[PDB]
Amino acid sequence: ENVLTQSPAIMSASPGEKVTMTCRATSSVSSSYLHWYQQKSGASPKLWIYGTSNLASGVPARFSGSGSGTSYSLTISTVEAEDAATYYCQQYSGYPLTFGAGTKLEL
Amino acid sequence: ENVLTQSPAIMSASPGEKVTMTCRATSSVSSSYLHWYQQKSGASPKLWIYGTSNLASGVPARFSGSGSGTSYSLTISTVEAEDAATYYCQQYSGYPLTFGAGTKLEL
Amino acid sequence: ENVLTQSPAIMSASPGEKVTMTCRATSSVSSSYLHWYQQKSGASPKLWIYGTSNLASGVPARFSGSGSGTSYSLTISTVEAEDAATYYCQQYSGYPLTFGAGTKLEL
Amino acid sequence: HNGKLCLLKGIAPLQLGNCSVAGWILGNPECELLISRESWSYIVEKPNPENGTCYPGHFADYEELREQLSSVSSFERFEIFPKESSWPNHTTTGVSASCSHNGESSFYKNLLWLTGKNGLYPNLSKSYANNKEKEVLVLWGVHHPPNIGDQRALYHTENAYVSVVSSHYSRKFTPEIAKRPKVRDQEGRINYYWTLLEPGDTIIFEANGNLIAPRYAFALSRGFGSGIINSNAPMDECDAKCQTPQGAINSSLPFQNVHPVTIGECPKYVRSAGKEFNKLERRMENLNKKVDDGFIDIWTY
Amino acid sequence: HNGKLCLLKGIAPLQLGNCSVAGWILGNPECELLISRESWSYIVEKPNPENGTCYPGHFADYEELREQLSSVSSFERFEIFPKESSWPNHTTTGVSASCSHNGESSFYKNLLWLTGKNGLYPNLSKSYANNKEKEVLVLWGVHHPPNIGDQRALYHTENAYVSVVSSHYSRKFTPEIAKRPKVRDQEGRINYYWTLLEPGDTIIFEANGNLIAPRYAFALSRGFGSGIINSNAPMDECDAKCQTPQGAINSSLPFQNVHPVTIGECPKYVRSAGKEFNKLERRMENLNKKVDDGFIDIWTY
Amino acid sequence: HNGKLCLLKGIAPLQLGNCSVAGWILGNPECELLISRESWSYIVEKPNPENGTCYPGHFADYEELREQLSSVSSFERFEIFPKESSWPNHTTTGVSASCSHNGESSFYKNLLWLTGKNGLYPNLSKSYANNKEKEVLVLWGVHHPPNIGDQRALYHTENAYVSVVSSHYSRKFTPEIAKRPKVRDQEGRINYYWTLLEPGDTIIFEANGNLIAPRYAFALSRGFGSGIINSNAPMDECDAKCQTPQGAINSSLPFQNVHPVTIGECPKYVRSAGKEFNKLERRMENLNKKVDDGFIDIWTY
Amino acid sequence: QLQQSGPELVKPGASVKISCKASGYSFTDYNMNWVKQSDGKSLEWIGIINPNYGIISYNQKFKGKATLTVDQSSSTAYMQLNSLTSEDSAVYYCARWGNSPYYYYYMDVWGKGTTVTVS
Amino acid sequence: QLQQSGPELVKPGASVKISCKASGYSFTDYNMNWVKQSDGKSLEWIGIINPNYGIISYNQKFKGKATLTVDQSSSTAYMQLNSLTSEDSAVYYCARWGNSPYYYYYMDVWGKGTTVTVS
Amino acid sequence: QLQQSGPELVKPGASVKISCKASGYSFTDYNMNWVKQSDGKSLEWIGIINPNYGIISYNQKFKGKATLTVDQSSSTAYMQLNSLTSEDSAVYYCARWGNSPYYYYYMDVWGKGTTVTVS
Repeated sequence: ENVLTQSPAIMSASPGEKVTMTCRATSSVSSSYLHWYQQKSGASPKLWIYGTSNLASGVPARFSGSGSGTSYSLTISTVEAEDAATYYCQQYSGYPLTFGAGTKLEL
Repeated sequence: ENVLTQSPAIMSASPGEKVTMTCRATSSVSSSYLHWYQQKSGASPKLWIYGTSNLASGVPARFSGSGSGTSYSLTISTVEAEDAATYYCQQYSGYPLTFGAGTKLEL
Repeated sequence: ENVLTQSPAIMSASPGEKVTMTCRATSSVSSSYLHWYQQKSGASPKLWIYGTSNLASGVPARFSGSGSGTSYSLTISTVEAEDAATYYCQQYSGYPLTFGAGTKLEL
Repeated sequence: HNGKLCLLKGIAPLQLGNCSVAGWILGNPECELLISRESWSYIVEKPNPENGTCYPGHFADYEELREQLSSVSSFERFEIFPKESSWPNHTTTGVSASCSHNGESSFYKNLLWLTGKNGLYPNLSKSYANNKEKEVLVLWGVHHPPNIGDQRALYHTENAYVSVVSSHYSRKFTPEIAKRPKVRDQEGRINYYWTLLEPGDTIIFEANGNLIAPRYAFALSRGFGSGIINSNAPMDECDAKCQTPQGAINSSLPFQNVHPVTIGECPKYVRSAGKEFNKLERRMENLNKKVDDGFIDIWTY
Repeated sequence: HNGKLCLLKGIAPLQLGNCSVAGWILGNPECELLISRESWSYIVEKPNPENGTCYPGHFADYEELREQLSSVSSFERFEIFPKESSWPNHTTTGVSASCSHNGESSFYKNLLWLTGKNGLYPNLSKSYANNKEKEVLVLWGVHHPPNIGDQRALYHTENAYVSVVSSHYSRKFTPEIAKRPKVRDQEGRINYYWTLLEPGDTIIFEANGNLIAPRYAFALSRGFGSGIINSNAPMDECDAKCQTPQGAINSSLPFQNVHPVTIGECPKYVRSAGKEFNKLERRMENLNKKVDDGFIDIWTY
Repeated sequence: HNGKLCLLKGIAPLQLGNCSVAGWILGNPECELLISRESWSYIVEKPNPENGTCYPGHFADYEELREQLSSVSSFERFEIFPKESSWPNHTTTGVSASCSHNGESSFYKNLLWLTGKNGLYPNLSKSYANNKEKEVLVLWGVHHPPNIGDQRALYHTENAYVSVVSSHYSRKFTPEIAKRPKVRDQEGRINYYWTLLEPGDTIIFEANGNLIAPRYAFALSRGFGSGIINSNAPMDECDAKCQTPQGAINSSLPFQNVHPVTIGECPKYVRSAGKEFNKLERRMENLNKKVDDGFIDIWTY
Repeated sequence: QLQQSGPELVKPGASVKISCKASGYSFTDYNMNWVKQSDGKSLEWIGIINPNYGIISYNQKFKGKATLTVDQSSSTAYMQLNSLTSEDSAVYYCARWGNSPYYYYYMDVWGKGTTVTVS
Repeated sequence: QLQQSGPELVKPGASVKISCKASGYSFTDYNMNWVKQSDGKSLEWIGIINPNYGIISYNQKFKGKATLTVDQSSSTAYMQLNSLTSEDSAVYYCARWGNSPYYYYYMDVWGKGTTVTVS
Repeated sequence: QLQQSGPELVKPGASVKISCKASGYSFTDYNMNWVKQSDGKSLEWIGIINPNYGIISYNQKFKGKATLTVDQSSSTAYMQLNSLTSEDSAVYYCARWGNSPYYYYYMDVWGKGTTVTVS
């Protein structure tokens, strides 16, 4: 049943800038089972948040997260041009583990 | 032994307005055992907070709560004239489960 | 291995004033095992925080704490001249339980 | 055979009738305190006595308690904890409809359904030291109420526990809030527990809740020449050195054909003209049966 | 002696061959449903049959199940829970390579490796009431997967539990995520559990996960004149009132010298020309052995 | 009878004297390593030896260990885990005053009171695989310290656990911080645990804390013709095929009247001129006693 | 929901009984409160009856002056006032302790209240 | 890390198999995902194979159109496309559910993706 | 509270013993720390004695140079300095690890400290 929408579709930004992007679930999701993946230019994505707030290895502290139930948030204190990419939100609400179509950074 | 006092005795307010009202306990109360009931014009009250922060069914998200030990708080982000009423605080500290005499909204 | 540094070395302040002092650990420390001791003029110190936030008996609420991992904080909402002293931070990271050389109040 | 529940040596049996060993010890309300019978030659049990535990539940190690009481020949039913003055901060007068006795409600006579006083159930730590120089049979219970509401109205705690400790016996209980089907008009159960307690040993009770605490306890003379006979028959006074469930035996022969479970200076069983176990002890029963059966053949050469 | 696995009264044994009592009851895939043999005079077991539990794990109270089935002489292998229509919100078609049968994978025929459907494993509460007026042998299992990944891909919960309740049997399981060494190509185990269930009694299953739920269950006639013989020998049809593992006996003498474990109207064991226990029951075995040995002397005067 | 603790076949007994089987195996400090006596005809125990477990606590399944060692006739006391080089990140030199030996303190010789090194107690996972082709008796312990202070000064964790695993034995322990009454000058206890470990089987130890880890362990030849005699008597060298606790027997008759617990090519018990159990096994004892008693009658026709 | 007896008028000293009965849930499962409320005044906890086990408990203000009981079959609770006086002229509610883990002693549903009056 | 088969070109209807093999970890321990990604489009969960127990599960969008399997010895996973059509011209990844307490259903490492193309 | 030995003056190399004894609590239950403090300088953890089990542990800075022990009956702890030198001229405290769940390794009470001095 579940499906997620995340915003903004594309962000315009500047280096040295703060952002938060949002993933909203059509049905409830536990904060223990939502996750965010880095993805650049058609390469293999990368896991950069793995607990709605917990940060993976290889990703700076800047990256942060929060939320509950049907709304969740990824947050950056500082974006940099070569660090920015598309970000994909993911969850478990039963199967499928459908992702949210990635938001994109034009930075 | 326990007895509670809550404030204000009466609130004057306007629709579209934020408020927080306070219940103070003469003796300690666990945050898991304090509760708040809606009550209008001598009708049967209604349970609108049931965990110091947890919200019952049939009551909007606006209603919120917080606190610990000897001090607890009910909070509204927006009051509306037909939604407002007297609010009664309640606890367990052993028996009796004496309530706090209800605060009243003149709105 | 572990050793801690805390700051400031000395604080100049006024009565009725707020402060926070910091203890940083060269290696990780659980928030459940860091502690802060009052110490005046070469007398026997006293335990005034015992859980990174928890307050001991005989010390007012003003005294507060926070932190995690490698950084921790003691905080006062109001200093008073006869209440102020040197403050020593302490931890367990295995042994030794080496303290941080006390910060000092010139107040 | 004499056909009656005679007396072995003039010392009289104990008649539980509609009581059972399970209820006897727990002090079933529909049952005398049986203070009149703190000594006997044998216990008498009906095949399936109706009024045993007035409250439903599982009587832990029941089949072992029956056996250790089989040898026993006397008690001393002391108030190991007086109902008054032992529990000033607990309500001791709990009762249940299931345990009715000439009235709407009561409770067992050898236990106390401790519940909160002033809405408070303080973590108790009562303890007792066996200064009576003889083994003490302690009984208690843990209540598995059928819902959280009853749990928190009686004991006022959700994650409740019980703990029982003595020199060589420690057990901890977390009772489950299980809505079991109604039995004797009640859903939640009372799992009953027993321990012996050696001379000079001390037993420590602790509980955040759900303790069906002990009121009385048996400082009991372990004795010999006893056992739980089971049979239906008259209780008229009569004399013979040996009792069997359907009757006593006078020594015409040292041979018996009557029901195995036997007490006294009794002849030997044959077929030529009392222990029990639960289901997870079939091995043990086929042992006992086999143990019995072979001897029973050997006895008839 | 006749040297063959004869028939006691024309009623035929049960031949598990490369099956074992552990797998028989669990319905080992490399084994007939044995519906053909829902009645017998005796079970036949090879000394160490290779294909018992196709999946590794510890069969709780195995040595007791063997004994309670020793007396049994018939089943009624009913689908206590139909594979379809009993578990609409669970995947029932779980299989493992360890349990291969003429193919890459299968699973036991008397259990269902319940796993999530649509990635959901809803807290189940299935229950069954023994309206068959005879005792019901229920079997289930709890899966101890070798890692959290397998746990959460099958059952989708980490702190999983199982719970089984009936009038006088309650047990709760929290299975451990233990990376045991490979056996039959598999690491995690399946601890298997069994309970009898009295007439009119009802059994309640509950689980957040890790339940290897029951499909079938034996409403079994407890009977007598049965037992688990163990021996390797031909199964040819032949007649005598008594069987022993190496052969039947015709009554030339009431004396037997053949292997102890005996079934039928059998002579007595001597040496002059079936129970088991685990390691923490050596006392019990030396009991049985002693029990046996003494009789075996007594029989040869 | 000869009145002395003779030798059965020239092979000498084991004399624990003021030691006990509980301490012997644990290696009681006030007791030789008894490496001198890794083979015997029988163990000798005094009625109530004072210096058994130098540290107070409950020796789990003690009454079963005694029985499995009754059959044993030899060990191989190997250092299943060398004190050095097995625990580089643990302090192995823990000692207690209760276990004094010619000095203020020591500890058992077959266990290691592991405590933290550098104030760290790392989650250990030591394991050992029985490549010795004979069963291995492993012993360990879990410490129930009398307060949180001692717990966290030794093991540095509060919610501590232990876990022991092998092919067909898994147990997990959470020890309780109980301020028990002083015994042998110490409050907290050391619950002692034992398991046999089959050839080729492997045992896995795991612990966040409170592990009284194994140093040595007995790869033991299960043997026969052994047992734990209990008696007080001289140990002078003398010869006869049969020993009884008060003396050996030369074959004048195959009849014995001496204390039941007997070892060797011994005559039969009569009255006409060694197993044990705990309190929750009275049924089992009355079995054994009954088992004995009947034979004892049968033997005197 | 909960349904209740009707308004009542009495003289002092005349003992009187209020009732309230459940519907829409298993009566035996959830605990019964009783709560006075004088007109526009504070409203206060009389005491509970645990329907299943008959374990009453009272507020010592009301102990004796009130007595609580229940009938399973009727799915009903009853509250008796003894030795009435003028200040008992008020609205008496009965209520229910809803069941939930980790939170409890709330009153999630209420009867419509009975005006028992002294004059 | 994960390594994958190479790019492929095919006509419609011609079934085709992708592979990916592990290194640097115990293959059998961690669960295998498969995930489509059309060019610059959404990327979506095909389904998992649990290497240890062969417990497959699919997204009902792909059920049947895809089939998943594994080989322990090769430390390899395989994904079969049946009845291909044009919109299957995309990058297929395989991935791994890393193991952690209290958090799970994340995909901590990815193969480099295979462009399977229909023309 | 804790009570302590008196100030002391000594030459180098002369080993010396400090003591501190408890009152107002069960001595055996709570663990004993020892802690140096030079005049106005840092103050540092010598090591602990666990009164009940005699499980000492030291800071490797002081290992050997200090030795700790206790007497149950006297409710007393003792600290021995071996091979003294000038920089040991300081205030030595003994302290106690108060017992609490989930928090520990704090020192909730202190002796008044002994000035042991080298000259």
